[PDB]
Amino acid sequence: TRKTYTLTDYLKNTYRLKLYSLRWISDHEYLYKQENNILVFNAEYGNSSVFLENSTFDEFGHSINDYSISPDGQFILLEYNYVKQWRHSYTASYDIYDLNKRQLITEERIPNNTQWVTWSPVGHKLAYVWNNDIYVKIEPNLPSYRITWTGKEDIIYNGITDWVYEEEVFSAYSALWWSPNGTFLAYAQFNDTEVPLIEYSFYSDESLQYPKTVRVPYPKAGAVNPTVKFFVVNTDSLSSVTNATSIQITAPASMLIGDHYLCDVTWATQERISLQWLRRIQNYSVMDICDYDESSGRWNCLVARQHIEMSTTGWVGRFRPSEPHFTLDGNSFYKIISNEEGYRHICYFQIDKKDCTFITKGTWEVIGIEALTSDYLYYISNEYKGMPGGRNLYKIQLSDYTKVTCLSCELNPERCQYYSVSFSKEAKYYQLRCSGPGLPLYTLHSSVNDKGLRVLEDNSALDKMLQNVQMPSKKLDFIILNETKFWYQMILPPHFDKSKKYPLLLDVYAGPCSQKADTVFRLNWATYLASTENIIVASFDGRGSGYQGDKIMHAINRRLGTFEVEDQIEAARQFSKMGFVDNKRIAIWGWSYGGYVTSMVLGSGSGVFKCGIAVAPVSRWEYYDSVYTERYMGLPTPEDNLDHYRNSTVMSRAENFKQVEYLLIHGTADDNVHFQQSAQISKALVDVGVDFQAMWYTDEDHGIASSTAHQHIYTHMSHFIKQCFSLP
Amino acid sequence: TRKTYTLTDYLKNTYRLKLYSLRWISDHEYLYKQENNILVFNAEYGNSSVFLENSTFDEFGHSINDYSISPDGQFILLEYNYVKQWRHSYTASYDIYDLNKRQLITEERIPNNTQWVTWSPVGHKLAYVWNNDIYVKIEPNLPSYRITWTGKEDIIYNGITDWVYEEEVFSAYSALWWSPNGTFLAYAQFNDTEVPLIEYSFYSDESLQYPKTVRVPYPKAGAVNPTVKFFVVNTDSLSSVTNATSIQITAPASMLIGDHYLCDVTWATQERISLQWLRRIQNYSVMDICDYDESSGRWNCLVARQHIEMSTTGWVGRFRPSEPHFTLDGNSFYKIISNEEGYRHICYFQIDKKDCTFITKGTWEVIGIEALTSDYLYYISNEYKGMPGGRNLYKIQLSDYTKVTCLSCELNPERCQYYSVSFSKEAKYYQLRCSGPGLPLYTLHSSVNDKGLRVLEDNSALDKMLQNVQMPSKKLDFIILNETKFWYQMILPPHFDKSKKYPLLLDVYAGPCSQKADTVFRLNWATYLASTENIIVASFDGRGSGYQGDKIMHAINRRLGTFEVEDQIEAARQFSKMGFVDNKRIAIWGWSYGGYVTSMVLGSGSGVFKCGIAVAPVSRWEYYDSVYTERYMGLPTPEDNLDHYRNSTVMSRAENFKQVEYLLIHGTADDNVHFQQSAQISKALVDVGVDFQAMWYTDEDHGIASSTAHQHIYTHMSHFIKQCFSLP
Ligand SMILES: *[C@](O)(c1nnc(C(C)(C)C)o1)[C@@H]1C[C@H](F)CN1C(=O)CNC(C)(C)CO
Ligand SMILES: *[C@](O)(c1nnc(C(C)(C)C)o1)[C@@H]1C[C@H](F)CN1C(=O)CNC(C)(C)CO
Repeated sequence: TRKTYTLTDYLKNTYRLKLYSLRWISDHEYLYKQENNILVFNAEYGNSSVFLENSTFDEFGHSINDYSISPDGQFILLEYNYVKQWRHSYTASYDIYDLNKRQLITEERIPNNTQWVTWSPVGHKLAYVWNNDIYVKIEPNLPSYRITWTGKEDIIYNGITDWVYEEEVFSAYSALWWSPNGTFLAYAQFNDTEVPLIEYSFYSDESLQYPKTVRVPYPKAGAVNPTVKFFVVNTDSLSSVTNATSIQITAPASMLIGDHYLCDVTWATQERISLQWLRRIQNYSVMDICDYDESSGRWNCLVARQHIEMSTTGWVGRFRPSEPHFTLDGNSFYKIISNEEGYRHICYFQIDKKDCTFITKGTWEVIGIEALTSDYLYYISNEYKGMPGGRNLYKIQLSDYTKVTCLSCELNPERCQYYSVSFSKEAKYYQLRCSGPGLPLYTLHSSVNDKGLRVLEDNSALDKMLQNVQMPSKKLDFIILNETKFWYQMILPPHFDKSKKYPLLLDVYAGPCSQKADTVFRLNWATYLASTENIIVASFDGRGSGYQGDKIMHAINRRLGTFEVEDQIEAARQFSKMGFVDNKRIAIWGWSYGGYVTSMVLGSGSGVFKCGIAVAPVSRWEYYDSVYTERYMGLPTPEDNLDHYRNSTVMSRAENFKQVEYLLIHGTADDNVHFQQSAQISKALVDVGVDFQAMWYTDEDHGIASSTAHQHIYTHMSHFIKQCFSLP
Repeated sequence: TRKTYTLTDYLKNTYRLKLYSLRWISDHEYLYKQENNILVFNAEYGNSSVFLENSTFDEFGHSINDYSISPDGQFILLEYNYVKQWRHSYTASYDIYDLNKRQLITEERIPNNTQWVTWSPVGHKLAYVWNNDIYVKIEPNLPSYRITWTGKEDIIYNGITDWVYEEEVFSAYSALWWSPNGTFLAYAQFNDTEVPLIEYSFYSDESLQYPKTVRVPYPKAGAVNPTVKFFVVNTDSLSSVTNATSIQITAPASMLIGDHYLCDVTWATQERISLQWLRRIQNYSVMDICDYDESSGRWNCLVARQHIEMSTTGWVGRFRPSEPHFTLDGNSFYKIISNEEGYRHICYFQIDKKDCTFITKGTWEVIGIEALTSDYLYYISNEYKGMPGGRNLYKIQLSDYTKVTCLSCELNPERCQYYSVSFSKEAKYYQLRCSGPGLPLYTLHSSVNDKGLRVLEDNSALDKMLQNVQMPSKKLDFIILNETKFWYQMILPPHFDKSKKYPLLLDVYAGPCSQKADTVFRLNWATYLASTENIIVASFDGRGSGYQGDKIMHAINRRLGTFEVEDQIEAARQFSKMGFVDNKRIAIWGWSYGGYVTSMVLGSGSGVFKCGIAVAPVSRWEYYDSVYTERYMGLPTPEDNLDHYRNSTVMSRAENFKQVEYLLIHGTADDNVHFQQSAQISKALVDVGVDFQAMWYTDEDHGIASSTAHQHIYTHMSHFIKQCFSLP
């Protein structure tokens, strides 16, 4: 009777989920765009004003990609001519509009092709990288002090990371951290010189007579890693006549003995900074706290203020040693680390005392520290109801670690179980982002007493619509293995009738510290598979997953492609027997790492899976980047972990692919997971004689995100599924 | 009740077709392998002795790829460590074995990596190329004299051709030529300095961590072509003076005005040589005839011995100007050219007279000249029975051109309609090679009387096995269009019932001067398709095809992607009318040029075809080599033929693929028809949202000939056809 959620309704967005993005400018005011017109809001009463009429640059001349208003607000950065690079980088052109004299500054502007630009944390100082060199501008109109002169495309990187640091280390192109008030501009420096390059044809338009060869400095497992350096410079003291002096802050002694990385930078006080260094063998990292010696002009870091973070069960941190959170005075910070039972809780640190006193504990973890006042530390965790897939805001009274208060748990247990937050300047007010299991709910709150000012968004619209369409249902339950529970979720169809046999598709990622089984609400391909194709889509976080302790997450240390593969199978099998699933119709697909698990599984021999799609998979580990791979796999050497590197390969299981219908997809311009990886699978599948399906995607990346290529890649996949499950 | 000719039978070569490849080493003795051991047959009697016992090179310690015995029968060149490259090029290791002292020359040895070798056509001189440089050896066991010191990788080629000459002109790697008695050594030299480079990647073996990039000098339509220079060195005068000297021969100035190519190099006497020059605009070529001047020491080419050959309807020659065959005294030659009617025939030339005289004429074409003795000239043509898809040896008397005898026609008329021959050194003997339409037959004959000596291979053994298998039949008739008849051929299933409707797969090539319709017996994929899946398989030689006159071949000059396409469709429409063709099941599939027409045909919007397959097709002409693309397309400039270039891509007919089922397949290391070509097709379909089937082939070339891939590509295609025709 009622329509179902169709693939068309997905690739098109017939049903758009409402958000509420606001940016706190003061400790009680945030900006919010509404109808291209940016308004300013008073978090208390909720009144607002037209900060910037949507018509202001009604004849700017260019399409304005994005805007950043200077800390004090006396200016508003203007981004255009945007051109995406990797996951976080891009080059764009800017323009600064003096929000006072209503003038689009013109004397001395930011060069075209600017790699990254940033205001100071206070006032209106700008900082930007162009041609790999850092430039500073005290005034929007005044020329700019070229801080560095080593910039040289693909070799030296000042203030911007390289391929590897941007992806696997700083999840950002940027690499320069202003100081609190904007006196010191710190910045990292990367020298890719002896780093091997990955090279791939790019075919551009249809007119490019000869395909171009994209060549990026990218280190693969065991390769030659990029070098790094940290410098700091006083922005207040820069001669227009002379060249800045950036004072280097060398890495420690245990860190310089071998290949290393700069894993995290954080300012403590207007004169103190803390640096965390990670060893190429990522089970050891050291945080330095450098103070500024007014006299010497240099920066000193008293080893008696040095701290160590290591691991005997695996690597350090979740994906990287967590960042610290200093007190106002800077004599102590709070930092998330794993206790002696393998969980990650919050630890209290005296900058010059060797031991840290955890303020939380239990068989749950801390997702992240979100706010630190003098009486409270607010954080997000999955403590509530013992479900690792739900997150909630809490606050612990710094003066009495037993007076914890969950500010979100009971807000609406039915609709909400997964929270995210935003705190204004001095954590005066805060917005709670409820993203599931029910439709998203955005609400603003105040710290003084945790009173719920008002509701900013409730997707009522969406809601009203979705009641005319048979949406699927979700079940988050679990299974006990070895007395340990591993969670899973199933997207069930409408009218799901347990007296029947529904084919099932296992949705897998199964990477390290991943979590595919949670409480969030989603409008995705599966919503369609479940709703229109009556296909149960599962997902399972088994040995390997995170947010549940090291015993599980580290379970795969050095053994990638083992237990997490075997555990996917297990759940399947177990599912395979629940009466409502048709064990002659069980598929499994994956993207990225999932594609890798999807592949390793289809090549397992389990005869549990009929078919399977692997998108942008990883064939073997020696083909991936160093930082990620080695973190979990170690070094590709006989003296280290070559056998498992060699054992972990998809290729060596090619012949087992004979008992499964398989589909391979990759985007020829993938800079993350090289086409080279699938390209290597298929050749192996051809030499053993297994027939299978394949499809490449010209010039698409690890995202196959271009619109047309997106609608096409799903349209192709569904067809592959329906054919496998024999659906009309 | 007998089994059919199955797909496996095709891939596994179960029904082996025999043959008899021999190499004349004299006027009465030829060499043949006969169970691993070169024998020496005597044509006059057939008796025979072991020339090279198979168990000779047993303790060699390498797998020999081929042997080359020196003209005098005094040595033998063992070739090993074979390493292919392009169509014909390849690199190897060599070793000479002194047949007489039955020993293996160990001093002054041929360099590993020799790109080319060649015995002098008399005695035992050796000239090999190694590192783009020529080297001569008067004695197998003495040092080499270097002939050229300009050799340089990917820049200057001496004695070997670059990519475009190796494929589109000479059809061979070797770019040197020995004089009749091997006193001189002529050789072309190529300079691809400013020739762009095609850059594709080669993933290698699974152990290659980083993908290699193949970069090769390749001139695409319109781009910068490689220039050429010709020289001749006297090999006998190397032992007396110092360094060697090479006398250069420069192309006539009618060529020097612009870009030009060297298309032919034919020695006429001991001191007379002909060269043929074609202009980048291949519709006008010239032939210089050059003598060796003993008093100047240089090569003199009298302009009065200059011959022009041009076409006003198209280009010159089938693919390139045909070659001459001089009479002993090198004062006159015979050469196939296009008469006044437009048919290719043997004209008679007096080196210093500009008008030649045809010695054959009519509405058929002489295929090639096979031998020229003092009394007769021998040629192959498709005259017999006015069947163009035919081939027969003919004899013409030089004293009386009215006295023509067809030496093969009536030998066995039902079994043999496609001949090919191999004359002895002076033409005293010859071997005819029946290639169909019955099973291939090889006989031997005496020239003096044209009486058949004996039978070499009659494939009786294969004929027995086949009695016990459902083989498909072949019909070769024609249809009529605009008064002109266009020949076709169908492969028909066993027990073909013209009262039934059979599904039809159109096999196509359509390239200019292509002949897909003929009387040749073959055991290929179609065999299986007709013998196992009861699918009628046809091919059509329409406008553009050759061997029927320039009025049919030159029909598409400057207009590729039109007539030959519009026609292939009509033929489908002609076939369906016949009444045993399932209009609902008609598919087309090509490869290379064919692949291009297949693709054009499905976007045609002709609603004629259901599904189709295009292996390694050309998508647009500007992505293809200049020598070939420009020969039928002109130059992609607006002053020339740009309009039709842009007006004949597959990419623009993307929206029309919606009405059919596509399947694009391409090797990723296709140096000939780059991957670039399908990657632009897919991207063009994906952009209009057209679903299709793809399948790439890691490191396969334009021949996807890898044993496993060969078996893979055909198995995968088989399935596509099956479902396309839901047989199953
Ligand atoms: C792959 O797993 C990948 N790419 N993006 C993603 C998610 C997390 C699904 C968005 O997964 C790819 C292949 C390896 F498995 C690791 N990897 C990465 O992209 C690594 N990148 C992050 C997101 C883990 C951190 O840079
Ligand atoms: C394509 O036609 C091709 N390559 N090999 C072959 C056959 C003869 C089927 C084995 O077809 C390809 C694309 C263009 F049509 C031209 N071309 C060539 O390889 C070059 N054409 C020749 C064969 C006339 C010269 O090498």
